[PDB]
Amino acid sequence: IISTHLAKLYDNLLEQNLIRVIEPFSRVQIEHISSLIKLSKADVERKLSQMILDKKFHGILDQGEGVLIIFDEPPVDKTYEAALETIQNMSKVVDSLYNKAKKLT
Amino acid sequence: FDYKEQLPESAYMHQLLGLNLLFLLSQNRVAEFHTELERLPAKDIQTNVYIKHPVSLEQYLMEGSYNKVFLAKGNIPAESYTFFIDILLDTIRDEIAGCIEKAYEKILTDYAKKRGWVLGPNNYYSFASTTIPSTELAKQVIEYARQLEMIV
Amino acid sequence: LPKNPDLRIAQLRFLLSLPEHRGDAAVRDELMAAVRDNNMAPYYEALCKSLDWQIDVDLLNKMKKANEDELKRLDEELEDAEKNLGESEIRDAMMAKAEYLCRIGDKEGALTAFRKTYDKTVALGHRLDIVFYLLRIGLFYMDNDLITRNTEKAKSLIEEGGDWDRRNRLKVYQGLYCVAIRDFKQAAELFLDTVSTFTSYELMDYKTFVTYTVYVSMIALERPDLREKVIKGAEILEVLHSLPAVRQYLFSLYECRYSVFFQSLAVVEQEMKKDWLFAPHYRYYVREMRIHAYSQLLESYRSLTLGYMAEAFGVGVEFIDQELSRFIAAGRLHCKIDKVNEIVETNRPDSKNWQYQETIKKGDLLLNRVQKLSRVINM
Amino acid sequence: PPPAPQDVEMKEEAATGGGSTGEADGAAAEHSQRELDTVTLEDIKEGKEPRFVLRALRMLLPFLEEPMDTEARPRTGKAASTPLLPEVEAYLQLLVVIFMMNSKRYKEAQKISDDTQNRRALDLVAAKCYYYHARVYEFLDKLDVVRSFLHARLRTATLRHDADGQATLLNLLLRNYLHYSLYDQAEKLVSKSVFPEQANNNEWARYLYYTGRIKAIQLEYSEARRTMTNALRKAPQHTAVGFKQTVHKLLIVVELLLGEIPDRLQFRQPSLKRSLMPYFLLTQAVRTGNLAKFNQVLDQFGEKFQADGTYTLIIRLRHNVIKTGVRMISLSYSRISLADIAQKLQLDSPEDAEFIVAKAIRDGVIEASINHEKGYVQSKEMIDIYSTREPQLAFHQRISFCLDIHNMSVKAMRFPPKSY
Amino acid sequence: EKKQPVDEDNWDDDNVEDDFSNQLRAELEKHGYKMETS
Amino acid sequence: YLASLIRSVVALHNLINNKIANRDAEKKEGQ
Repeated sequence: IISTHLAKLYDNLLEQNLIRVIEPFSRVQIEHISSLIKLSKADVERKLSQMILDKKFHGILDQGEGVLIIFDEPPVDKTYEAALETIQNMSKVVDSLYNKAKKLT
Repeated sequence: FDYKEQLPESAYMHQLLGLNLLFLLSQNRVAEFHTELERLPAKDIQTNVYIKHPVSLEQYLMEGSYNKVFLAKGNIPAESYTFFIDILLDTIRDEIAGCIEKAYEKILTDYAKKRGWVLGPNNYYSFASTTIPSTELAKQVIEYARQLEMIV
Repeated sequence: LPKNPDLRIAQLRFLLSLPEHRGDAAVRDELMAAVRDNNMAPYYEALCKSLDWQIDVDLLNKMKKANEDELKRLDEELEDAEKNLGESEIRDAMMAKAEYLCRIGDKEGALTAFRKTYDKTVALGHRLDIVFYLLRIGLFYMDNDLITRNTEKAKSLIEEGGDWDRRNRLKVYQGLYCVAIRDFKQAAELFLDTVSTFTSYELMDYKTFVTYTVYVSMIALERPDLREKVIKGAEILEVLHSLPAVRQYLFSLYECRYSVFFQSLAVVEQEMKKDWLFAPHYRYYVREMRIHAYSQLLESYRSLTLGYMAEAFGVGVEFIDQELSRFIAAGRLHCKIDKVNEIVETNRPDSKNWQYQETIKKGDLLLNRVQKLSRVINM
Repeated sequence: PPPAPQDVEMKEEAATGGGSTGEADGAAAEHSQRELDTVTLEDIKEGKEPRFVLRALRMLLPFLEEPMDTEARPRTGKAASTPLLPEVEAYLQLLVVIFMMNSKRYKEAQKISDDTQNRRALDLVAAKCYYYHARVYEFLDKLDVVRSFLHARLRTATLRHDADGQATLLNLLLRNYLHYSLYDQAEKLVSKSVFPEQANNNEWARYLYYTGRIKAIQLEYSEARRTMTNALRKAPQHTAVGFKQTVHKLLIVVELLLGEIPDRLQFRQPSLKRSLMPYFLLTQAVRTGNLAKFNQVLDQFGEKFQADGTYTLIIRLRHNVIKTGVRMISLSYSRISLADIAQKLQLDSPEDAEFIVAKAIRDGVIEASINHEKGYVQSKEMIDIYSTREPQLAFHQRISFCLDIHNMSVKAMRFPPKSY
Repeated sequence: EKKQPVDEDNWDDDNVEDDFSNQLRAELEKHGYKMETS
Repeated sequence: YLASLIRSVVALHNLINNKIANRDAEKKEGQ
């Protein structure tokens, strides 16, 4: 569990890792701000795992980057509601098809 | 085309037919070229060497006839088409124009001099080769059409 | 419920095709089973298939007389139950005889032998048990029709009533069947009940079941649900503790150990081919996991040098190049390779604009449906 | 016992005819279609019928010409159009067909003199009598007398009412020669009409099939694919046994020629494999590019394609395979090494690969923009496809059409008859 | 239409098999051998 | 793009609704 704490400390340092990646647009694989190998298992290596899901919201480039992107327009309810409405409407259309087939024959 | 059940088959029929076929490719009526091909399914098959040369040429044309230009010529020097092959040969394809040469590739004089050079269009191949408001007018009409439907 | 058939025998029979050279390993136990439960038809089938056994069938025929004795006992007990005033005693006697037959062989045990018992069903639980017996025997011989019919019988009405253990057994049976088929989402979901699996006769033991559960989940399940279910499954954790290699394989992907992950993929592919009821799909499994690993690794990076992949994976570089090319061509991996520069990029997001793509996709189908309806109704 | 099935089945025809007559003066196209369907599925069901059709109202062969000779209009036309159904279904194939066509000619003479309730029932049953003409034809041989009469009747079709079966019959004449008659479709191009009513809805798909065929003959895949697919869309009926297998064969061979690689997971219908597996073999060979295997399968399955009127198409694809393969390579990468692609496609050498790429620049796979230098093959696909300006038209006009197709609405509110 | 003579367990998987039907010669294990040989 | 997306949605919905108010209700032969 101490190890988990150690990664937790790195997890706590993740905030400091947030510091390194909040002021600039990153673009520095030089981890001089912290104290770790420039390629310490893929740089800090937290960016990789962090980039998955619980992320700094960056893209990384593998040529030197870590550029934060900031997805400012994910929640556009247009798409979700339109898709759901189309699904239910096609269900209704199938129902009407059955009704018309039965009524005609 | 005439039924002509009595029509006695002659070796000329096959020879002459290929001449059209060879010419048809010459006049870049490729659609017509296949049209004739499908008219003689029993001829082409595997026999009828007379008409076998053009089809090989056509295949080479859809494939790289440019390299195979002289391969088919050497495949059979003559098939009673001594002149027939001549028209095709002198009608060298030049679709390769969509590329770069002339001190940019340098290979593919008289060709480099024809109509000044190559066939004439463009320039020296080494040196050869957004707006909403314009969209505004076109879109405006489209939008009204949708409204026009909602009239009645 | 009981070890009516021998899934071990079935596994040996299947595996006795390519590596049938080690007679000690498989043929000896098969003979033991043949001399056990009076399994006449199975060993006769195995005989006619490959081996003769010569003299070592007369003694089998001798126990056939023993089976005949049991068969004769049937008559006796039959009449004893038939003359007996009490009802359902004939039913129990003939059910026992049919059980002895089914261990003896498929056809005799199957069919009326059980169906007739299923005709007279005083007890709902008893007939549900007979249905389960039919399902098990059908699975042993890979009788898809029988499997479907038994499943329909169980889930249609036999399911009605309070029988929880029956529900668990039925869920496990459906899961195993779906595993035999190349559909994995259903199997992964159905193996949720890994907490309460008893020690079912069908499965060799708990370990094999958990191994199948982890395998199916690691394909069907998704990363969040992956960490939630398999990674935190207490009993799952104990089981994988029992089996080290599987544990390392599972954790390798989640913790992003890739070279060892590929070694695990190789060994598990070998085992997958070796086994029965799963082997026919090994190629699909391996290719799917390769696709998954590539997709996971590439997701983080918007750009990537193939040298990095080579380092992360095995040293070689041609393998990753050709595999990426193939999968890109197949339409997976949602990337775009490049040469000379030796870089790989990402592509459009699903929710960014592919929202519009999906909307148009669904709209096309809706439009076709409405058009056909209009044509039909418009006389 | 045999009479009872007949005694129950051959009497409802009288009720149907009574309804047809009653509505004749009402007028047609709203009741006729049901009677035509009943006629069809009676024909599939098919003695004493010639005697029972005796002059139903007053005020084999001798049975054929007895009624009108006896005490004697749309009903008369229908009776004259359905005395040949017995032999038709029985398909005696004897001269009795030569006894049947005169009834058709007499019916043709009868109907021509009529004229429009006739144009709404007799005109359409003219379609099935033409079907029988063609059947009676192919039984012996093709003939253009039907073609001449059809061409003459085109002008009448240009009158108040129009059926489109005539185009189908003209295509039948074309296909009779098949690969031999290619000027016929050249005519059909200009002679093409609208016939948008599509009232039959089966003639439309039928003609679309052969339109796709002729287009494919000239290798115009870009539109041949869509027309063939749309035709296949309009085929709700079973039409399985040897009916749609030809359409599928044509569509899949055309697609393979174009460059797309299909997979049997698409169709894999139970009643197709036995007849369509040769295409599976050839497509499997193509996807890889094993020329030796390709010629092996070709010479093994010499027939079928020869008998399916598609041998030439596969023979020409035998060299388009290279383009088919190169499509994928061009799609995958974004900056290709010419030598490497040459190795991948087992090409001769770098200049050959460069020439092949140039030949492939034409139209189709995303531009290559070969630089003729170290860049080799660029194949820089267009980017910015994000519902943004770059797909301004791309992701606007698509929706514009998808919504302008809402004319289904105006059709719907223009349909209600609301009788009385 | 008529007038036309001519004429998972086994489905939902043709694509997978055909895609690599040629391959599987290495079973990912000969692949491992070749890989380590590097 | 957003305006045209909602336009397509409303067009489809209007189509279905008007069809139902159509034949479903208009196709009453009533013997």
